[PDB]
Amino acid sequence: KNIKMGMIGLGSIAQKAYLPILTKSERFEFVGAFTPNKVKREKICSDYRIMPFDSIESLAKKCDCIFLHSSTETHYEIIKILLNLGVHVYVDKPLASTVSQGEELIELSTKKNLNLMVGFNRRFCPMYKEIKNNATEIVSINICKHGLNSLRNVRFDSTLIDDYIHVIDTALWLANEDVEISGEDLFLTDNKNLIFVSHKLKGKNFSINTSMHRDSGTKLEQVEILSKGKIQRVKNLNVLEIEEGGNLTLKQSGAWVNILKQKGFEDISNHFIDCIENNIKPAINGEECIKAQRLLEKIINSVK
Amino acid sequence: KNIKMGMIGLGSIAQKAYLPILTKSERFEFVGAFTPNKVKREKICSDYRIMPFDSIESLAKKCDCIFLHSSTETHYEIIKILLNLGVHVYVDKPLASTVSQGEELIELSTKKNLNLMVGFNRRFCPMYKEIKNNATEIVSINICKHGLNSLRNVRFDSTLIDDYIHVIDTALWLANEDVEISGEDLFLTDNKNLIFVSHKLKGKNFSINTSMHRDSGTKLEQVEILSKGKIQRVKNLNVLEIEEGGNLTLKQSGAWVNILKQKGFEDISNHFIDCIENNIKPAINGEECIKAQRLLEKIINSV
Amino acid sequence: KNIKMGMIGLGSIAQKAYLPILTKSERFEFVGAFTPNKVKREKICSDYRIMPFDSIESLAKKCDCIFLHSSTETHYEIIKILLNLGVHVYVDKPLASTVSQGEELIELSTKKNLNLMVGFNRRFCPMYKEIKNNATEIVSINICKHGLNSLRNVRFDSTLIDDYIHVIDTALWLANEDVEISGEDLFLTDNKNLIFVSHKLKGKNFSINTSMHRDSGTKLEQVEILSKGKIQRVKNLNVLEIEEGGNLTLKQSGAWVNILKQKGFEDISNHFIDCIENNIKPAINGEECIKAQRLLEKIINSV
Amino acid sequence: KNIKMGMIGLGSIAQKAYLPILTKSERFEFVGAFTPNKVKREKICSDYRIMPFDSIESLAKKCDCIFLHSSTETHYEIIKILLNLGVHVYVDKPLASTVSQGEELIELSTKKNLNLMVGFNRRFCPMYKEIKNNATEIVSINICKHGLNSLRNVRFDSTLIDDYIHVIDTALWLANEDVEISGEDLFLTDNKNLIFVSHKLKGKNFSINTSMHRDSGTKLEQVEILSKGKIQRVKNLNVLEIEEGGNLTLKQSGAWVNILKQKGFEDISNHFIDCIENNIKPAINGEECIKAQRLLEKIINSV
Ligand SMILES: [Cl-]
Ligand SMILES: [Cl-]
Ligand SMILES: [Cl-]
Ligand SMILES: [Cl-]
Ligand SMILES: [Cl-]
Ligand SMILES: [Cl-]
Ligand SMILES: [Cl-]
Ligand SMILES: [Cl-]
Ligand SMILES: [Cl-]
Ligand SMILES: [Cl-]
Ligand SMILES: [Cl-]
Ligand SMILES: [Cl-]
Ligand SMILES: [Cl-]
Repeated sequence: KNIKMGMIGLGSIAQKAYLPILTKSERFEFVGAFTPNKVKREKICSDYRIMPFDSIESLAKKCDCIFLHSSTETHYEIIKILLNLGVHVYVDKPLASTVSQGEELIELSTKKNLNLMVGFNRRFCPMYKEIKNNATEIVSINICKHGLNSLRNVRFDSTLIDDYIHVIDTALWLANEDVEISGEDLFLTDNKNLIFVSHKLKGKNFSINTSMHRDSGTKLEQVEILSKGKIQRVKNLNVLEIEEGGNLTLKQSGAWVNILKQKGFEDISNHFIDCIENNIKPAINGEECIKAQRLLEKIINSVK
Repeated sequence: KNIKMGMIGLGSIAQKAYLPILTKSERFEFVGAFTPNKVKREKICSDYRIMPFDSIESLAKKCDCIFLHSSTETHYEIIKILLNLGVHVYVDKPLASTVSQGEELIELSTKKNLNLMVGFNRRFCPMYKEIKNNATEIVSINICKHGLNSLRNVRFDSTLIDDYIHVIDTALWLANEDVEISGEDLFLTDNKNLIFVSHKLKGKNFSINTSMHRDSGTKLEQVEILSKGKIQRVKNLNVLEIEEGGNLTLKQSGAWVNILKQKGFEDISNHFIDCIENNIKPAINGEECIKAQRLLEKIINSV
Repeated sequence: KNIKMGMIGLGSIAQKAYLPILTKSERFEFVGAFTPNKVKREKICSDYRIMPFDSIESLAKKCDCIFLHSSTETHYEIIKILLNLGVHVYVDKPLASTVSQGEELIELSTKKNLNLMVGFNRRFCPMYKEIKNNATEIVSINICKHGLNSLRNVRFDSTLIDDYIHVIDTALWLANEDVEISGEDLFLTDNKNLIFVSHKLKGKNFSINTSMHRDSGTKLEQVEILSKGKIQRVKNLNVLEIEEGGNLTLKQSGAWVNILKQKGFEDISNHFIDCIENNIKPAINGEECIKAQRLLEKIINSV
Repeated sequence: KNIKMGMIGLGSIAQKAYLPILTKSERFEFVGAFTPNKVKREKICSDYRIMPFDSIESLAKKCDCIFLHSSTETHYEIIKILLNLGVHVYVDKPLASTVSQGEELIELSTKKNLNLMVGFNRRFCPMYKEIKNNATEIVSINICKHGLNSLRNVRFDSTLIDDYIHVIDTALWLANEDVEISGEDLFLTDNKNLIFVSHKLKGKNFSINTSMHRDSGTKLEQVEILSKGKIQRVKNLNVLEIEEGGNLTLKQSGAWVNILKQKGFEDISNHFIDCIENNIKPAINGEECIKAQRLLEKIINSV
């Protein structure tokens, strides 16, 4: 086929969120894959009948684009190599360890006329798109993402950039207007691990209330939009509730809608490829790749 | 019995929230009732076999205490008459139209050694008390009270002290620590009617996010408490949800639990009577009667 | 007032399901009440400012109608006394200990030109009426009534005619067509206490599956109607669910709808009085009073 | 690897329910696939980097086992060919168009020492297994499978064998004791298409109520087990509800549990392979492959 794709990084995220969709290779040729651990590389590639490659460079030279699912700290150096070898790059969030590094990569991509897209899957979550499209005259939005036994020994800034970024990015995508921080809770363990974080993001027309508790009673995600005559909620990316006219209407995801379709991974990955096919840029480009991260760096830097 | 009770105001609130409880008069004598419309007064009194009285003063002279369910604007003048006649008073929120008037009434009640209690029923809502009792190491609380087609043709300030006051009072009762306003949204119609209001009330240990949308998709009230290892929610004062260990547990109010018991009206009314019997003040006394309203006046003054 | 009403039997059901309605005596004069236990009689009457009476007969002579809430075995001779004294009678289910005794009472009421009504409140449950009214082209109905720790040390037949009768009556009311019983499950303890009962009631156009588990994991009731393009459910008489077009829509009872209104007690009691006022027979009259009981007698006799 | 697997039939079921799991070929070599339409064959094989084969026979000769996802009417002829070529066979339900044919195929598999397994995935549904394993002293089971706009332009017997068979198979698996039909509803269109079917299956200890409405308000599947002190329900194979001690606990499938794991397809497919690896017959073999179909044939013949 026209488009040749490779994958770099065959870790748990690649295995559960990307491989299951991309290995049904309908709109591209799956040229090969690389991961540093040779044993794991050969086993995964064998399972899917994909050609294993011995390096980032050898794979990139045979591809038009790469799905990169490596650790955040390796993004900057790997993406610089890939862009210089002329391949489009899809990478999991965040783009790079710092926004400054991200800005450098963005400029390199535009110089090379290549798409550098960050995997904010929630922007492609079908039910999130539905409530966004159907909301008019919004008065408030609430977004939360809580975890069960999710309290670990990593500094809070890592957790913010790695996970809270999804909450902030979804907020900014829904706001579709400039916002300012008007409230913050940030609770840390004695050893500086994240317990709870919350913000109020104020826009001209409404505010967004974002919240993440790492030591909650369940793993939950919810977006709730309050608008004229209506409440819309999407729970765990896959149940849609609408309160209107004094009734609560509940819609489930279809019985045969796979979980990657539900969460937006299917559509975001296919969109990345489609944009290459049609010589256009995905909406997640440029400042869109780093605006949530920029806000988080400001929050992180305000911590005395 | 030892305690003689009378009721002033026999309108919708009295009929739905108080009379269904107080007319089964187990702990007091229901001496009589008054409301200005004579036909309505005699009809409601006849319905319940209660003696109708022709004035506030005539009724008060025969009672030890009065349940007052009149319009907010009439609270100040009526309560002054009642306290000066030596009767304890229970009144629906808010105490009076202004905090100043409330302060005056509180002072008068202290001078006369009488109980003046404001009807913040949510502090006696059984499920609210349950979640408050069982939460430890709280990180956040969210409280909302939304309405369907509930835009009112009155200035926003009236709607805040009449209705949002429940949200604010419940927040302060749950906080059990000082709080500061750290965020606000106040959206009004062109005629200055309330559409939406929200605040963040920040305490040292956690914050409370409050909200009220008057033009929502349903009538709903919810308190949600996020604490270490747990989420607790009470919906419409009568369904309790707990999320713990990755599962959700749902408890309904018992099949024969009456709605006034569910909402706290039964317990708050009984508590008022019990405090008279025991010669003590209810917890909703003094500054507790007006602390939520004080916060609302700061909001109103800022517009 | 034109209509004089009295109440006989002031037990737990009278206290929770009838007195809270009837003591707001809008459409009738509450003349008095009698119950065999004098101490209880006087306490309850004092609480509601009702006149206590010394006997069934002394009360009946001062009334046009009586709400009777006595034990099933006492219904027959009491009702005979009341109808012979010219009083309309509302009674809790079942009418009498046996269907042939009920048939006699019905004929006596006819001879005396009086109404004799049995308290099948579910026929007046607002949400049950709503789903009945909106269902067309029904293919199946499921009705269940389960209890938590509801095993009682009484013979199964008593539980069937005192509680399962509500399930059967609701089924027959929803069927509105002849049905034939089949597919019986009847599980009893060694001591012959009811554990579980179920039936399939087959009509020409659809069947109704009825069940009742007395040692379940919760107290619940549900009516579910499957029809063309639709599922309707009412849970615990107060939540209405509709599945149509691939969506579930849930409607709760209004925030101020009292539980007796929810369950049909309010409307059934008011219906009894209205029918007296307008000189007509209530919905539940004649064979409607005993049709469910007749089916249960056939069931009990087949064991 | 040791086990060589091929797939015959690359239609909608293969694509949604099998290929997504089997193409991650961890425990076998995916040797190739065949489907009659060459264009579709080459597209799907290209998508997954699998070798396309031009016939059933050429593929079978290179495999140890075959997953067969062809139309019911072709099962008998294809399965005879495969068993005679020495390949183990996994096929979607039902085994063949008739029980006579199925019995022949089973006997043929025994003669050739090969496994012939029918794809009753619900027996491997994790939540179904959980409730089955946790139920004791069952008093009743209800199973339904309803559809939205699911009326099919085929005779009812086809729909019973193709779809209601899941309901009946799950019932017999949960019963684990002999049952007798104690009730039946069967409603058809003028052209003899299935609208609604229901049965009561009576066992010594409890009954199972099965139903399927093809013109309902939503697509729904539910298994509910009533037992001593407990109600357990599994909805759409992926939400578990337990009612116990008067409260309802709800457990969702894990956020990263894929839908084929949820529905039992993953586990049934892996079990088929594991049994080949261990020289054992899988759970669903012999009479288990046709037990549900046998009951349906009796139902169909009784019409
Ligand atoms: Cl690796
Ligand atoms: Cl689907
Ligand atoms: Cl976008
Ligand atoms: Cl008045
Ligand atoms: Cl109760
Ligand atoms: Cl009530
Ligand atoms: Cl008594
Ligand atoms: Cl209401
Ligand atoms: Cl009727
Ligand atoms: Cl084909
Ligand atoms: Cl279980
Ligand atoms: Cl998971
Ligand atoms: Cl999936």
